[PDB]
Amino acid sequence: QNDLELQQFLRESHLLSAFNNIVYQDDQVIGKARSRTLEMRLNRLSRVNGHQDKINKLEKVPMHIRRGMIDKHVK
Amino acid sequence: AVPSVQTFGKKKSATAVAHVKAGKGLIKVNGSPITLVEPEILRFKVYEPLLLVGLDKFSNIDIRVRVTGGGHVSQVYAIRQAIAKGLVAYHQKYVDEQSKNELKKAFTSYDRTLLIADSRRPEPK
Amino acid sequence: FDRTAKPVPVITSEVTESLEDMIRRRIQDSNFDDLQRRTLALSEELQKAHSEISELYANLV
Amino acid sequence: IKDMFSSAMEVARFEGAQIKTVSGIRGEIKRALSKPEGHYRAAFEDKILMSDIVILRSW
Amino acid sequence: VRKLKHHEQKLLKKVDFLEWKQDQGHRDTQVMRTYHIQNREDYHKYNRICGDIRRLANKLSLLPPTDPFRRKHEQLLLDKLYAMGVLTTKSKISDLENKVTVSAICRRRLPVIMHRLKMAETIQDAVKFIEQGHVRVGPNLINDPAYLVTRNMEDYVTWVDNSKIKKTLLRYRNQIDDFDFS
Amino acid sequence: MLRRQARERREYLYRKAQELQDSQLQQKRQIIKQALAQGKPLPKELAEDESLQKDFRYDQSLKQVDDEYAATSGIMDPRIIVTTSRDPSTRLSQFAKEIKLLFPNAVRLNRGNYVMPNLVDACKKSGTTDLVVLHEHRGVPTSLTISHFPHGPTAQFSLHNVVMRHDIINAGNQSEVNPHLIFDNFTTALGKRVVCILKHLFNAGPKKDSERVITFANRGDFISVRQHVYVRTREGVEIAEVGPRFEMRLFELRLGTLENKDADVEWQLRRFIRTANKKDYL
Amino acid sequence: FEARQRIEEKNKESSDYHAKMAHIVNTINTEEGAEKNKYERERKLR
Repeated sequence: QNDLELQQFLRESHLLSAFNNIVYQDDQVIGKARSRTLEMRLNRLSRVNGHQDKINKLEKVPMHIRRGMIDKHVK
Repeated sequence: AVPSVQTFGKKKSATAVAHVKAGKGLIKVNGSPITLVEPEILRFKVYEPLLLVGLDKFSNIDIRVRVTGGGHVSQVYAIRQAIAKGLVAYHQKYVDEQSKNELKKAFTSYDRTLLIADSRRPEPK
Repeated sequence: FDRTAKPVPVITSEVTESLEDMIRRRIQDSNFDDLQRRTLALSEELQKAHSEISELYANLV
Repeated sequence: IKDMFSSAMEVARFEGAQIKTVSGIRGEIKRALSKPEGHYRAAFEDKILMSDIVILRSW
Repeated sequence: VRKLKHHEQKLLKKVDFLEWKQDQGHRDTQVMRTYHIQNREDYHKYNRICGDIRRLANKLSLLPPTDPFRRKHEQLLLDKLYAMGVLTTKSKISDLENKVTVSAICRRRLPVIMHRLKMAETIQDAVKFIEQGHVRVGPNLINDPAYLVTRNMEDYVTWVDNSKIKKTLLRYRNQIDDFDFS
Repeated sequence: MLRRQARERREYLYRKAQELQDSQLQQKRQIIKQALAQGKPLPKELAEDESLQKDFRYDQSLKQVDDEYAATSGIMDPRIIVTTSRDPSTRLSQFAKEIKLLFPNAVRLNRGNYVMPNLVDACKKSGTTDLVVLHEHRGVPTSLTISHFPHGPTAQFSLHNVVMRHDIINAGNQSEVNPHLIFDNFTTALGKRVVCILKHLFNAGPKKDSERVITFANRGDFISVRQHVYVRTREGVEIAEVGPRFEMRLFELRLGTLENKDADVEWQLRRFIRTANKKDYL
Repeated sequence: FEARQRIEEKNKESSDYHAKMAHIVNTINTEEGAEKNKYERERKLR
């Protein structure tokens, strides 16, 4: 748990599979895996010390669109 | 209006403005006739833009100059540069281009620094 | 009374000698300072990304 | 500056020294003027005026 | 169209005839007004170039950081665009996707440069004097208001010779010299 | 070319002003590069901050000579002119000459009636990298300014305990080979700056065999300079001195050239401060 | 010569004095602050 990199690789296990269908190492990683996983780490580090609304604000989607998305997803 | 043309002459730190307007043929320098431009040895340095091109071209225009700055010899060289540029520039304006060419060939064959600035800009060797 | 400046230091045998021994040590060790006269595979998919971005960059430029 | 000192040997012994004017501006006293005997020149940090009195403390 | 009343506003919540969504804010019309540019297609050509630069910065960003190809290409593209003058500083490398704008390319255009150098009074007069034919860049003169002037040609943009606008400057400052026919 | 030089002055001053405005953004970008590497929480500022986090990919790609010299540090050997004040004296003409011999690639020049703007212009336009103008006091030289030309700094030094080679000893004549340089006890940031000006005034990347070193020893606010020739004996080094010995001392560092007289002032010696004498580089 | 002696002496005397006073102040804060924070830590309880 006090290690810094095994547990990081555990956390972005899923993105790597998703967007490279190995290169877990952060200096051969490429493409949308690189982009999304950087967004991941920054959100975690900022989440421990920022305020809840600004650390995760949601993008703006109109009502019937967002309700439709959540309904399809829950199914 | 009047037909009138202004030119400028320049040696070490002198300056000399010539207004040339069509008139009866007088030449004055700081409000005195040209025949008393002072250092009296170099009066013929001043007369040579007149006597290289004959007097009649100045019989029909009224050239009037003012100088300042510098010393004796520098004001002499500024006056004659301004007069020569004055006469050839008026000739291009208000008579023919051919006579502009003949004037400038006369002054350039004799002494090009009647027309261009003799700038001894330095040299680092 | 006071002064406003330490005055200039008179050059002595001791001062010269200190200076020489500095120089001698730096010249024995030869760590003396000069102005130096300057000079003048990957993976399949990284190679693919490079290729695309180079073609894209050539058209833009 | 004048009549603070009486001879150039005296000024020599005191030169390089601190000095200040009434108005607060500082200076040092630098070289003994030789041709009149008391004076010296001293270089202030701002333009001193004629209505001023330079001083030098000493214990 | 009539400042419609309350019951019908509630029913016609989405109508406007003037400002739609596909007109992105009339951004095009508005920057066109600002720099007095004359072709609809001018704004959208500049946007297609600006779009090229931005997708390229994005693909480079997706390559990994410790990668000398990426480092070389962004350093080289910044120095390209800065020499052209479309972005001002060469340090921050996010300026590719952040501060590269159709408005930046427009303000390197020719009339705006005259206006900035104070050869004009306003961009309408810089355009007007270009179009009447007083401005030159070096030996050859420009009739073309849409000319894009790299920094090193900003050194050379000047008045033409023997224009009446050049004579006015000189006659005012009282330095006409008619041997030049200035 | 006048309009060119002026335009890059205007630009570079601007782009430096930007630099002093983004040192703080430099610092906000360094924090994240620590915290991504070793997992540490971020402050509230960088936490809530989203401009920065949104464009921390590009700036993640981002990452010594002085800046005025960085453009041509190792490429081109300099060209120097060394010139006297105005109506010199016989002793000063000797001093100027042998300074010229001290620096390789220096050309002496006599000033009579060369007004200063014309001297700076003509050097700029001909392309000489820097200019050394020397001031006497009855034979003894007392000042020296050194100024670097494509709009770059001028250091003024005052110079003090002088002895001349030509007037002390005719044991021979100087090597005139690319010398070695020694810069001793220059520590503070201003000290680095003065190292940079003198070092780039010297010549090309000299050989390993050259038996002429030149020492610049900062001892207590006073820069001391000497020339030396040597040999390597089997037990040690035999150093024979040559060239003038004089304590130099810096006392002004303007940013324009030496005509300007209203350029900005990086460092100026202040004598009448309450704690003037206490420190060094003050 | 007397200038060198005077100035060098005076600077040394003032720097040593500064370090002396800082040592007194730092020790007072450290020891007594330990005592006062200990007393207040007790006091909040009872």
